[PDB]
Amino acid sequence: SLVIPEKFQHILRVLNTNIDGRRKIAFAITAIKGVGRRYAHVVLRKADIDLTKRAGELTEDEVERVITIMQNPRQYKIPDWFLNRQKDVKDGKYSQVLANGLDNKLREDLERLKKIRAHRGLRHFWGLRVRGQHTKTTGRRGRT
Amino acid sequence: QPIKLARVTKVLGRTGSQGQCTQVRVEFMDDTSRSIIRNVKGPVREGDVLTLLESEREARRL
Amino acid sequence: GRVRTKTVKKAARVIIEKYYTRLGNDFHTNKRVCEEIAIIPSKKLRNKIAGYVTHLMKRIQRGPVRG
Amino acid sequence: MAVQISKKRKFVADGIFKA
Amino acid sequence: GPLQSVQVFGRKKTATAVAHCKRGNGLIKVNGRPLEMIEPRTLQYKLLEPVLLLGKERFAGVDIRVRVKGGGHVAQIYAIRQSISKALVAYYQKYVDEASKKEIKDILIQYDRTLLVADPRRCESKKFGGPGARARYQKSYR
Amino acid sequence: GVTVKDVNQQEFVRALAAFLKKSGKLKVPEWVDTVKLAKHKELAPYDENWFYTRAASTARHLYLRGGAGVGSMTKIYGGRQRNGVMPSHFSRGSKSVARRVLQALEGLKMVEKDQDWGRKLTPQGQRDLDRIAGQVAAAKK
Amino acid sequence: KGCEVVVSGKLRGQRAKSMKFVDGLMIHSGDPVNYYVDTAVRHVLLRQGVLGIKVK
Amino acid sequence: TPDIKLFGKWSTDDVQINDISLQDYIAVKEKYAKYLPHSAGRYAAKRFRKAQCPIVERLTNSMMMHGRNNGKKLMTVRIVKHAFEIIHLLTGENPLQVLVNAIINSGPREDSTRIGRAGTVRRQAVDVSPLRRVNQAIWLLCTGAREAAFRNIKTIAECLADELINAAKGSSNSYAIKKKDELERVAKSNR
Amino acid sequence: HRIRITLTSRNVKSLEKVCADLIRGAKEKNLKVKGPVRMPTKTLRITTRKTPCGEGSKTWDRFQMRIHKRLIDLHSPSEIVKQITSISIEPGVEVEVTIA
Amino acid sequence: RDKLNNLVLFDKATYDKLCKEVPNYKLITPAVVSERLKIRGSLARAALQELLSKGLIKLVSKHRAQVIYTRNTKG
RNA sequence: UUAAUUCCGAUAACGAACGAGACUCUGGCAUGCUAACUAGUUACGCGACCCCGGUCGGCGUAACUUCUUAGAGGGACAAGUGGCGUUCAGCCACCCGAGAUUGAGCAAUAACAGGUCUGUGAUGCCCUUAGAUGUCCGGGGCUGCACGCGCGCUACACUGACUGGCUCAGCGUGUGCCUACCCUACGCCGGCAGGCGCGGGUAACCCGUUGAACCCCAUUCGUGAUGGGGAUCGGGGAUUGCAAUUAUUCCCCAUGAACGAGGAAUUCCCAGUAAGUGCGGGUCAUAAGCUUGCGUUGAUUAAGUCCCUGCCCUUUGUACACA
Repeated sequence: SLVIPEKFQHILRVLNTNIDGRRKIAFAITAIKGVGRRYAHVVLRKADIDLTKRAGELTEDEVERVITIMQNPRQYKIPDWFLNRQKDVKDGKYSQVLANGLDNKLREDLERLKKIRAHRGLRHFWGLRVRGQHTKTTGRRGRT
Repeated sequence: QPIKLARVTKVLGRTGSQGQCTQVRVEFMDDTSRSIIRNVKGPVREGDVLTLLESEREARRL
Repeated sequence: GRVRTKTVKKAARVIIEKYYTRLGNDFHTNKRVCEEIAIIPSKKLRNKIAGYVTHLMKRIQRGPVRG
Repeated sequence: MAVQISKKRKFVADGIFKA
Repeated sequence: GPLQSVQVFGRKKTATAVAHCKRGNGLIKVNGRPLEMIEPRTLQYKLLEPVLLLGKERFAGVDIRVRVKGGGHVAQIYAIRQSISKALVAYYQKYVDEASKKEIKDILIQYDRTLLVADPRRCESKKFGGPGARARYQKSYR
Repeated sequence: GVTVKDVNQQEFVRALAAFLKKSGKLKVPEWVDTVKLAKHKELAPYDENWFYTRAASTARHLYLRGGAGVGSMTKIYGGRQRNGVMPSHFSRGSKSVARRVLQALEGLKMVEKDQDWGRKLTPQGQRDLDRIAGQVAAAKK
Repeated sequence: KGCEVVVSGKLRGQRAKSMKFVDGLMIHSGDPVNYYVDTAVRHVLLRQGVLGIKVK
Repeated sequence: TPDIKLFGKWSTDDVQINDISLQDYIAVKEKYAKYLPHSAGRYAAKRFRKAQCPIVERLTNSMMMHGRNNGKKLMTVRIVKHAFEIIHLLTGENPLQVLVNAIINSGPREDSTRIGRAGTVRRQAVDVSPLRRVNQAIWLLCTGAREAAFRNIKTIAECLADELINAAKGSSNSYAIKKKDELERVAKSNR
Repeated sequence: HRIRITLTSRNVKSLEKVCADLIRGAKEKNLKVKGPVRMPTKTLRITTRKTPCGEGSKTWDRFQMRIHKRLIDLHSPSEIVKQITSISIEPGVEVEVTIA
Repeated sequence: RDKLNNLVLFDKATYDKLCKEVPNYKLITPAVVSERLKIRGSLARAALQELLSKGLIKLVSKHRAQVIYTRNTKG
């Protein structure tokens, strides 16, 4: 029970991401860029997965199915207000984003507002504070 | 050198730069008659005990 | 830091000077006689004067108190 | 009086009145 | 049987506790609960100290209710440990030999005076130019 | 003779929650698996069958003090709204969770929405609560 | 029992002066000021400027 | 128990303060025999009122320090209770006796200070009062256990047990005895 | 008969003399009196800065204003207590006679 | 400088040490066992809870902050 | 000698006045006093539940004022004893006692070219006075960011973070003159911020027994820039408003920066004090990282001095006196 089982997946891979087996599974799957502690715990709930185990001890079929859970939210009865991309301008579909998909959409959205010449995009080009912060005495390590 | 007990008999005056050391007349518990003057840190009371590392050296009275 | 002022000492000395006949060694007896003989507008000052009267008159008995 | 204001506001009202 | 009740109070801070001593068997209760279920459990013996000093034999004849209000946890525990101790002493001064009352009072007041006499300390008022009673804001030169 | 105040109030919630899980006729909502219990919280309950623990807690609070609404239950289950870099403040509990727990304890004949607003405790409930208090006293004796 | 009249402002020139006229027994501190000392302050309009009057 | 007042479950009597000098400023026996470290206080009322506080309460007071733990005496009382359990296991003595020994062994005898012939300056050696001895003894072994526990698996209760065992021994391993010997050395170096 | 006389005043000894006067008047007119129930004093507190400018040390003024409330309940037909309460009025206190 | 890498689960010989050694210690705490076997506090607690329920070590006090066991008596 | 030009002593001074003190408010004490259906308690009758008792902030009316309220007096004075002292003034310790220095308010003669003309329909002179420096209207700015300062908030974790459970406050405030905007219980809807419904309250009456946080108990974590920390950034949703982009505020998911206890230098502070902790008042359509108050948890050190920085006095010297 407490001695290291054979095929203890020390170094797992979930969407080209080197995840640790030594960390507990709920706090281990949050290494992916687009899932936090909140989204991790609710997905490891939705897939009937015992979260008393480490990420070395779970089975490969359970890693596969829970990756299908993470990409497919509404096929497993998860709320629409839980997602990090809700009612997009292009597809109008409320859809969760994972590892590299975030960096894709983030790069697109910054270039988007930059080319349509919104003041928000202009501050993002100048690399200033954009949500209307006072920069008289803040953000100095930014510009040396 | 053997560590020896001096007993405070009469507190005299306060000394140091910032008035930090109590200068006290001690009467030796070992020898009947020998009474010397010693500078002492912290708060000291009339009629209690000190453990002197040397029982020969004496502090300059003011 | 309990030093009595001129008003306490003067008025206490005047009451000892005049009414030595009734004043005593007990605090509460001469507090009442002091209240009766003297018009003191506050109660704290009454207790202060009576308190001094029954300290001087505890020393008049001893010997040559000056004032 | 059906306007029925607080005794607090009533006394500061009387205060400014005299003032 | 007639009335043998004395309502006696114990304050340590804002908090107050009125112990209702009465004739009967040995039971002590605080807001319905008994003594050994009044948290915090850390100060268990603070409620028991009057019991363990006097024994359970002196509380054979009395059944002391306690109603408590105000203050916080530690103040309330110091309020009630004082209240029941005064409540028994006031019972033994009214209905029993004063030699018994005298013996109990001497037993307690030697262990701890805080059992019968209230702590006269109260949270001091704040003054401006400072975050508390005495503390002042940081002064800057140049 | 035993009542609820004679026993340790910590293990009494465990005992009732265990009894109410055994009954298992408690109209438990379907968002239980995905919900956060108050806006001031960061995570979801570590325990997986928390609803029956809160149902036990609500029921014994209606035992001690009757006439409680849901706004009283949002208050009583308040904590620290730890505001990152700004100072901490007090925040209430969730309305929906407290309301549906009271309504689950109403779906079962254990509470009774009394006059002058709020929920009181029903004779069946007080009988239930005092009997399991006797069971808890027996177990710890 | 005692009086105090102090009129301040510019006299005989441009620099501001303060004349104080006082006699008898006058108390300043304590509580008795609230029911022994009657005080009033007024302004007088002259052609060069304002002078202030404090009677006590 | 109308006769003996076991401190939680530790005996009052059969604990002896061997040193004559620190005997008055250490309260463990016969009248300072109380069940809890916790109490009201009023030991900051007058000058030498402090000497009458049970040494266990003095330790409980000194422990709660470094800002974030100012006024958590309940948490400190549970630390002292757990420490007394652990001392009894590893040692097998009366934990109150081990504490009393650690207080004696940790307190310095001589310290360096600035004195006079006012004009220039001079750093000579002077004695420490029997109150100052016990005051600094408590502070040293409290801060020793504190800084040992910081960024470590060894819990504050275990670190306190370590310091009080090694200091009662006179090891030079406890921060208490290490620092004592540093101060007495400097005190010698300029006497 | 059950009639409620409340007295709201900023000054205390004024209010006390009115409370005394209504007990005197009541016990003379031979009617049952409920003694002067003392509701808690309300302290209206306003704390401002002293300086008109802001070029001084930060000193504040603490202005207080106490307001006291007594009430006596009597068992009397309106008339006799109305004529008791129509005499001996001073500027400090204020009267309310409530029937129901 | 230096770093600490404790075990999340027992090596065979580390569990062999635990099954042989930790019931010989006078003080048994998850922190002591964590240092003495190069194991995370989670493993330490789970292992000592096995040892107790098994019926080998005598527990003295439990608390959320501090859980203390000792070696069982001899006679 | 004292907190003190506070006193008693020496004494060509005696007697006094202002400031200190006294004074007003405040905190602690009364089983003594006057009172209570806008405050309770105890007993009682009833009602509900556990096995005669027990619990009830479940219901209801004869006694009383312990707890709450606020009026009148009382009480404490270095008064008792033991020391020290010119034997004085007073200081140290100890009994008894609710206190053996609670904290504020006020505040002298004389002055400063200190601040305010942007508080005033206090106000001299000057300016301007129709294309206004008057005033209204609509837009932006008061926040702009290679930079250097000052006041604060959150952290650097295991004396801890997270998740449950258990349990306790005190100051207040609350529906408006022109003035519109109040405090909210309770029943349904929504995960959440919110929406709709009927109510109480001009307030010891209703929000309310103000179920506050820290703390406490039980778990998960395990020395890893980690479940520490939450800056920066993306997306959606509510509320306030006539209007939020240069995000008002708040909520939900995602992003996870430095920071491993801090150089020279420097600040505040001695008892319910420092500090931790949250709750009210101000501003307020919206609204606290500020400030002004309040309670809860609650110490280490000291009862000393002129070494440091200041200010204050006496002696002495002077060719200074717009010094």
